[PDB]
Amino acid sequence: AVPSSKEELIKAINSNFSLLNKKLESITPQLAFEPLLEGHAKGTTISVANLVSYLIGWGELVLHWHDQEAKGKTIIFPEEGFKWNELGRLAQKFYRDYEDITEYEVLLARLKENKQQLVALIERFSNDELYGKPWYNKWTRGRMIQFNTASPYKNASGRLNKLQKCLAE
Repeated sequence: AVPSSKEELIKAINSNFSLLNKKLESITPQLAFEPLLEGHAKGTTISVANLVSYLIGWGELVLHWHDQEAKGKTIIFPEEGFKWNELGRLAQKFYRDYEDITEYEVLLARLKENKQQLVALIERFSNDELYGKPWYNKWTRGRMIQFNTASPYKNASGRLNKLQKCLAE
């Protein structure tokens, strides 16, 4: 099973995020910018800071989809200039988009503020708007939000777990 209602979506976001944030807070800032993790496509090595940038980029993109929609613009999925089979390259874009935020603590604050903006976004829609009808092809709005919030938060926690093993060896 996967979240199937507004209430379960919000729970899954808060929960996955709280576990991720605990792990992120435990990383020494002076190590957060070094290439130490496997990336989002074959043969890359990324930093913790890159991983957080990835999450913020996906969250800002979900907000961007909603902004385009609010303004009556046609949404290009996943993003203008990218196909769905090019999500590895989109990851690269997100790393570069936040590569200026060089203080680890400002990076974490940005991620938190993004998560809160996404929770506030979901809160504006009814359970029926989110889960009772298609939004992108057969996918509901809720599912499309989930895929790019709660799911990458959990995936990132798993990646951090592997790292934290090494840093105790």
